[PDB]
Amino acid sequence: RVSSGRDLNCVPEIADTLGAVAKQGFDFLCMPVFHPRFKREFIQEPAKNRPGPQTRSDLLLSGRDWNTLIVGKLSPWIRPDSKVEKIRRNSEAAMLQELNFGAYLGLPAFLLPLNQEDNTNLARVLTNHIHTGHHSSMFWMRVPLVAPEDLRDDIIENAPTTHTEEYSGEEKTWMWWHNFRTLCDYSKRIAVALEIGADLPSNHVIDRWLGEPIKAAILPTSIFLTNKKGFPVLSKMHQRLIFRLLKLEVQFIITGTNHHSFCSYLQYLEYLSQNRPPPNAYELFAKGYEDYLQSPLQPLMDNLESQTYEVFEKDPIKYSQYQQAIYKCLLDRVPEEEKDTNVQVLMVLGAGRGPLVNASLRAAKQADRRIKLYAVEKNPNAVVTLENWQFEEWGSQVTVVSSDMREWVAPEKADIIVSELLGSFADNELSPECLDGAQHFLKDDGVSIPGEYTSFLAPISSSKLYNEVRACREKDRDPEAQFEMPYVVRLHNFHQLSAPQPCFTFSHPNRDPMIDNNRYCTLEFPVEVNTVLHGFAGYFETVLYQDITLSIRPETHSPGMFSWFPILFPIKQPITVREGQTICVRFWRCSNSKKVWYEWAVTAPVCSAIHNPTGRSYTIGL
Amino acid sequence: PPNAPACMERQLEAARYRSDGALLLGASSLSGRCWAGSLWLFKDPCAAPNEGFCSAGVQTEAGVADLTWVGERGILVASDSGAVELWELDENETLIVSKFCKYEHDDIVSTVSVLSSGTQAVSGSKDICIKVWDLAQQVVLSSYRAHAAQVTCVAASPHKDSVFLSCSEDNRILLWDTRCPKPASQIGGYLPTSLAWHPQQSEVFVFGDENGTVSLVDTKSVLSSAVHSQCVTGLVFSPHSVPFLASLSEDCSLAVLDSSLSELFRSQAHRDFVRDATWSPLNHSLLTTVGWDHQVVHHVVPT
Ligand SMILES: CSC[C@H]1O[C@@H](n2cnc3c(N)ncnc32)[C@H](O)[C@@H]1O
Ligand SMILES: Cc1cc2ncccc2nc1N
Ligand SMILES: [Cl-]
Ligand SMILES: [Cl-]
Repeated sequence: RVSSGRDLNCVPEIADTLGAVAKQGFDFLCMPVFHPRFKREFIQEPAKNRPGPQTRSDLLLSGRDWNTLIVGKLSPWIRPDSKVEKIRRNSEAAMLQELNFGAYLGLPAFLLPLNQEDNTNLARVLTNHIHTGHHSSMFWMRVPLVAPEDLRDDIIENAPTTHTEEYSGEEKTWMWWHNFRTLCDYSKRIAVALEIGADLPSNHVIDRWLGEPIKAAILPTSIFLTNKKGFPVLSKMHQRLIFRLLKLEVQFIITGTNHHSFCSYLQYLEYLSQNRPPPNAYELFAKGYEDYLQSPLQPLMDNLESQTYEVFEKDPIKYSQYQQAIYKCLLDRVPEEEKDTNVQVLMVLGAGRGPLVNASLRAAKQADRRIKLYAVEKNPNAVVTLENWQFEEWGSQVTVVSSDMREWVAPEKADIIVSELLGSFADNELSPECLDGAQHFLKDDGVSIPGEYTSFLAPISSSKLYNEVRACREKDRDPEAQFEMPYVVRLHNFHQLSAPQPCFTFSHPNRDPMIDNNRYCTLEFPVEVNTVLHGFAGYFETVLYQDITLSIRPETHSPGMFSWFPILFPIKQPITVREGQTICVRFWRCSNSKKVWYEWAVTAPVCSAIHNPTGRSYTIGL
Repeated sequence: PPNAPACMERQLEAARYRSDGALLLGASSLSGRCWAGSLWLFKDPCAAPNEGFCSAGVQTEAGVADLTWVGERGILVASDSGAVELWELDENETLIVSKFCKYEHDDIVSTVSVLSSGTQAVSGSKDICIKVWDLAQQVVLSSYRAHAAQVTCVAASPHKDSVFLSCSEDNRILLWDTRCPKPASQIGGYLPTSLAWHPQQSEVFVFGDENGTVSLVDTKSVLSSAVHSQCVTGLVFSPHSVPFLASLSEDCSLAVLDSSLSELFRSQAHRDFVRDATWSPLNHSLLTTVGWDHQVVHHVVPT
């Protein structure tokens, strides 16, 4: 169901308008709360002493109708950045008057225009209104993809329209929005109502609005084409933009008068909503968690809950890959002539509730080879589930071991060690330190599954996720601690500014006389767009055995691995990045005996502070 | 009566005289429960704004931003709904019947002006567009998106059907000529608000800005005066051989000016904004203003 509203600049009778708009089938109505031509003097007599009422009564609709069905519109004469001081001062008073009457009626949203470069005094008055009373209402900044000046008909003789491509110039309306929201200090109540023109701009201009808090999309009746039967429709390029906005779940506003001569327009958006690219298995399970920041799990430091193990286990494709890696490994180690004699010692290191234990047993059956299992598990709650499985089903074949793999003294050495100690950034659950301590009871020719894993980083733009991080300022800690820590998040409203590159790699077994798990990595990311850097997305790849692999990297993503969301490393100050410039990021993996942690810094195109120095805001517990 | 509303709306927007001297008053309710408008006729101008002593009256669906005569009987109207309405009088001129109401603009229609011929007219809207209309066929002949902001005022040439002016909040004053492939031409300061052609001279016009300044300009290639303290809402020349320029404003003051824009007459009679002015063709010395104070002030200009 598409959330849709009507935009009118003319309301003779407020009750009869809603009734017609309701029968047309819109959810809400954008309208003027004061009449749009009713200009108002505040300083100069005798116009300031005008007898009231100054607008309609609040009693004409119920309190419920104002809260849900009505959206306010700033009157078009209000120009707080006029060059004339009198129009500037009357606009200030009129804007506070209209915004305060919107707050009095309790409207859910209020539309303000961005239709010029200098909206500085407009921003100040809105910021004044935001810091006046504890009321919580949205402010939709109405701004177009292309300015009216840049889409005008080429009909002025002595002022022709430029036919040359201006790359930065064609994105000017984004700079109107960026300057306004920056002046208002990234208020969560200030969002975008993006207005679409009859001719769309280049893709880079549309891509400029990726990551931005778009709460509405205004579609004029004039942009709609006509088909053979006569109904209102849109071009293929316009339909492509609507499918992007439907994923952002924007409220589609319709503006202007009926040219196709009204539900014909709204019924077309419904037709596009049904006939879309279908909901895939990744997006289906990921519904709800879009750009929701969570703490990355720490299965070493913390004991994971029963439902957290249930979430890991609901993934039969990922364990059939583990089954395949063990199946191929057992054939390579044990030949056909040593089938009944050679029993292989498998050791599931971090066995949880025995999904790899079952995958190891199913692998031995299809391989037709004998095995001996060790379900090693630190979390003594999960050991209850293992020992109930071991008693009821597995029997003496599986030996459960309620122990830390780094502490455990093994009775015999392992032919294969299977494990699943990887997070969204590969090594962020400390698989390297865990297997390093478990390496002594692997045999000289022993295999690790996984044998190798690599983390990946990519720079991203999302002013939405920047605000989500900014809103995690907690009470009894550093006020910028939220920016110096990773978050597991289904990244949704964002812009990948460069292809991901590999950051840290680890191999198992680690056959080195001197083992160091600390790292330092310098990456350089070519950026071909104008944008703002807000953080770095993190993914990982892993080799289970030979060619059997797992990956959450978007371009080489494994099939049906739905629950596994990527990680986000934010930065404190968003960095401006021009088209052509290189984002140079630095990443350290650091440790002592007690804690492991990441530090990171941007060094180009401008220098950031080092984030999380000495793990002051974030540590991973050993 | 007959078939007309009892109470006239508070905010008087337009006031025009036809040849025989009947006064066309247009009005909007810009506040209160219902935001509608209305069209009125006063064969006795002194009776206005009293509703009971009027010749004709009718209710419109939305407010009236501007209107003008179409010869002697027709009334062209610029609506809030985004539509140009044409109303024609009946045989006895008792009723005011709607001829058509075409919804072509996407925003409020702010300004409207009939061309020299009388069969065609031009409108200007907050949707940025300017549309040339055919009043016989009731259709848009041409639709022009020249400006980059609200179209504030459009003024048809007195004697040339092709030529007309327009001004807008994009700070442009366009001289139009529909015979050219590119008809608009930018002439060339604070934003231009009002326009008026010189009635005798085809190549000369005047424009008022938002800062209360009226300026005299020739098409080829300048004199100006600080008349008002606030925006100049309208500029209307008199019917005299050497005409006088009436100038309206949001400072609630009228000012009649000479050829060189010097202050002859001043009137602070209106208590709200003065919206439109019109000279009587019967007596050229009189001047009728209307404003949002709901007054019809009949002035006596010393000439
Ligand atoms: C199947 S989820 C990963 C599992 O690895 C376990 N784990 C993590 N670190 C260690 C360790 N050092 N020794 C044993 N098990 C571990 C966790 O308790 C969890 O059940
Ligand atoms: C076993 C396991 C599964 C995970 N799934 C999602 C995110 C992190 C995970 N960490 C793990 N150790
Ligand atoms: Cl969190
Ligand atoms: Cl520490």
